[PDB]
Amino acid sequence: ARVKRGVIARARHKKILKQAKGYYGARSRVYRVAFQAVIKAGQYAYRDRRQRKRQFRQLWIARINAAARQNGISYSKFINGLKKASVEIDRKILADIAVFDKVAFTALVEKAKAALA
Amino acid sequence: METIAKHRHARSSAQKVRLVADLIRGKKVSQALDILTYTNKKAAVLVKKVLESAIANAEHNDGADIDDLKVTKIFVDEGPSMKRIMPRAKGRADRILKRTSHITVVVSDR
Amino acid sequence: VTGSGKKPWRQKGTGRARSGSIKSPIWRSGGVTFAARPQDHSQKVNKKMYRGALKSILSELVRQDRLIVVEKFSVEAPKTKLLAQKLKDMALEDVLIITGELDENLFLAARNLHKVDVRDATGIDPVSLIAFDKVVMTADAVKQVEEMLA
Amino acid sequence: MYAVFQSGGKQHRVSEGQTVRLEKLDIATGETVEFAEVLMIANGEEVKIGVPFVDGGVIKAEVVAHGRGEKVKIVKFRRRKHYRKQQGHRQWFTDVKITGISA
Amino acid sequence: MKTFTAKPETVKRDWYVVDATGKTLGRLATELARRLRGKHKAEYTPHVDTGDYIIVLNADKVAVTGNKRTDKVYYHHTGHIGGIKQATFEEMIARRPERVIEIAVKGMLPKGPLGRAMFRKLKVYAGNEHNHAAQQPQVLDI
Amino acid sequence: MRLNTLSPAEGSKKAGKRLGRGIGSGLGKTGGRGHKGQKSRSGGGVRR
Amino acid sequence: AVQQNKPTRSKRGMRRSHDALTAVTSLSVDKTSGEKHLRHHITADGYYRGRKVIAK
RNA sequence: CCCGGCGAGGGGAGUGAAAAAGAACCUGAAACCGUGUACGUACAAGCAGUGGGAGCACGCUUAGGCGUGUGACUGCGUACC
RNA sequence: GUAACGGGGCUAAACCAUGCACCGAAGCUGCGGCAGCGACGCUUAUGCGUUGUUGGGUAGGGGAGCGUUCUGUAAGCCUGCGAAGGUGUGCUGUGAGGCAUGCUGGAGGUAUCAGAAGUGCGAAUGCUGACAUAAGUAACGAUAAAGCGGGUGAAAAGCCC
Repeated sequence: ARVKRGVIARARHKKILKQAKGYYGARSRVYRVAFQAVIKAGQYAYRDRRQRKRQFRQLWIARINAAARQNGISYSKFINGLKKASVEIDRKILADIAVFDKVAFTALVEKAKAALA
Repeated sequence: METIAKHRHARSSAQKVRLVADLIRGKKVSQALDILTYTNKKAAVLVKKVLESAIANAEHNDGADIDDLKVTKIFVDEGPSMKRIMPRAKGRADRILKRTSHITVVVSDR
Repeated sequence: VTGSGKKPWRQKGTGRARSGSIKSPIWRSGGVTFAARPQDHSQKVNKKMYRGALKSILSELVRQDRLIVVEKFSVEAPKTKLLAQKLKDMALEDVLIITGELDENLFLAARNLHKVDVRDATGIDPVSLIAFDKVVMTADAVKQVEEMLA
Repeated sequence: MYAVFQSGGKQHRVSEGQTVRLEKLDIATGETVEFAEVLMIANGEEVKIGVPFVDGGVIKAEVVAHGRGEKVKIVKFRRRKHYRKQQGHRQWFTDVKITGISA
Repeated sequence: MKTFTAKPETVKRDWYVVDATGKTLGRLATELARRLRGKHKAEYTPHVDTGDYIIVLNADKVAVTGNKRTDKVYYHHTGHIGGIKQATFEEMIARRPERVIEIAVKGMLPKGPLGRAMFRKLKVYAGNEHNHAAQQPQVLDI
Repeated sequence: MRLNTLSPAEGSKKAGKRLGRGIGSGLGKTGGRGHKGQKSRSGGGVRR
Repeated sequence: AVQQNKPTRSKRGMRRSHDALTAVTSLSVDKTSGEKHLRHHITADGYYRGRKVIAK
């Protein structure tokens, strides 16, 4: 009962190497380095599912800041304003147009500054 | 339309053919044959007789004329290498590989 | 395997081969390691367990309606071609025929087909009874099988 | 036109013409989504509010796909200690298309 | 078909001339740096930056106004004996007024490559006299 | 035709497996056995 | 010195990029013969500015 | 029938079901060396990967940054045993 | 080579006194998906609803499945009306794996379900094969050297003369 071997594992190779295309050099054509690359890939990927959302959030706060200060007080008082004002959600994703033409929403910023009690 | 000339088991290595090959790369037949004869490397005579077969067999029975054809492909692959053991200082019994090339020229109208 | 008086390990203290005898299983041809083994792990079977499995399957062959028990399919002559026109007339083809009579005219007939087959009831076993589309037997075999099962 | 609303339990910024994916709904494909929990509309416009369930202001949408996702894999790993293990998950979703925004 | 996301197509620079006057070296310097990343107006995208093209034409001719000079004198390898040869803080003023202003905004930008992509948008020169302002940009006080 | 229809209860079957194989699976390091000494490295089938 | 890994095939292409030998351009005619030559140099078997050249 | 030196080696033409069967000829990975297209590389760098992406071909993206293949640029980030 | 804030920069943008804020983790939390199992309801051979702590994991214990070589139905059935083999992609499952399909391909293939094993390689300075690598880099065998016309020849400073 000889076994010839290397047909199931050959399919595991071709699956590793299929997922490892669009990668550089030996990663896209040799098993060993392909495997190495695949395990590092899916770990970074799974960091970045959550992590994109941390990184982006800075960019939402930094666009809102330049508007918010132009419409009165500065970002951290405005956010405490939104916390104090009733029937009103506090959030840091309220506007994408705090980037350019930042005179809009002045009335929401004055609602928070007044409400900052 | 298209014709292969090869020379297989030829006396070059591919490091030695590539110097000549990038000058004549996709470069039209007539201009490449002018550039080639002003290269006095051993590889450059080899590729000459092989370009001349490429152009000439096309003017019959697949086509006609020689001026209008272009060198669409120019390439080298590893032929079968002969291994020898070299006698050498201090009793060293090192490998020498006697490389050959398989040289392909392809011409077509293109 | 063609050496014991020769080690490929002969004062190792450099970067070298791990094998150290020329008959190793990790040699290209050397006699591999998990070899010369048995092809099943033990074989006996308890008598009550063997004889009681044959009772079980036998009840099921009646529960699947494979039995209708027909004695003597035999004719005047041992030719298959006569028996097979006999089996077509009884409307039971492709059947496991069990003889208890060892009649040469039946055993040497009904065999020229890939599913028409005749056997003797001797040295019964659980694997035989389950083969082929149905098992028809003769009443002579049913006596002679029942006493191996009881 | 740009807008913020509160749905499910997140707040989300969005434009007009936009196809977005959200947390699963009951609404089938080819039947209306409408959001009264819209927190403000802001497109060059001065506005008072941050208020939910506001009445006059709606974001109208539609379902464009209700599905289940293609198999993702998550790999859990620590070097040097011979630790490697793997799981899969899909998550169900709705895609909606924003064909709304009123103020 | 995706989530709302940012991209390099939505942000621009234009040209700004900073006529902010008589203003202290570092109090000039963090505001220019702030705008050379962009932050004073926005920052939206993770991969590129808001930015301005910045000419300084005013307030290029005052010292650090403190002690930073004497504990960070920017030594380099350049070949010596007995010691090491260095640039001095003192050299910088005598060979055009820019260099004091210049290593105040340089040092305010990130890493290697991004800090360089940002940096190449600043111009400063001799200051209050420099021809490299003929455009007449958007005027600005900070 | 009740042939190739055998199936018994759980725990009474090998189900085509041998162990000590893969470096992702968990069997890259030893399992069902220990480590170090003459107990589990080369052997153990010569200590009484 | 020795190395520390196997190098790249992108390197092999890079090191021979600035080495390969030059040529004159355009298929020549000559003032005194239908013979092609290397330009601004004696026609190898014919007339270029009177006389012929070469032996053996 | 073509090229060459008496040569080497290949094509065209014709054989055949097939020469993507041309003689090491079964179908044929992967190492192996080179061409051809698309897009890319000259303010430009590090486990070469992940997240974000101008742009270019093809998909009316339901143009609202998407599918597919690539990708100036860049946030983030230390191989496996 | 600053290099004892991580750096620019800050003679207040520091430090201290009173006090307030914000940003800041898969944490705490909401939306949506999902695993097994306690408690209670329906009430069961087979499960489901409410509710619930829960689901990072080596050493090491314990349980289950896959396919490869081969066996039984396979004695059947599918096959040049396009099989194995190669290759891209979609689908599917927790993973292995499985399944579909255009191109390729011109003879081979198959469950269910049980069962044997020379049973899957990426490591052993393991053994063997093809062949890559730094590199067109280094080496020019006592430096008994060479010249140049003709010729056998395709090709000649070095051969023959």
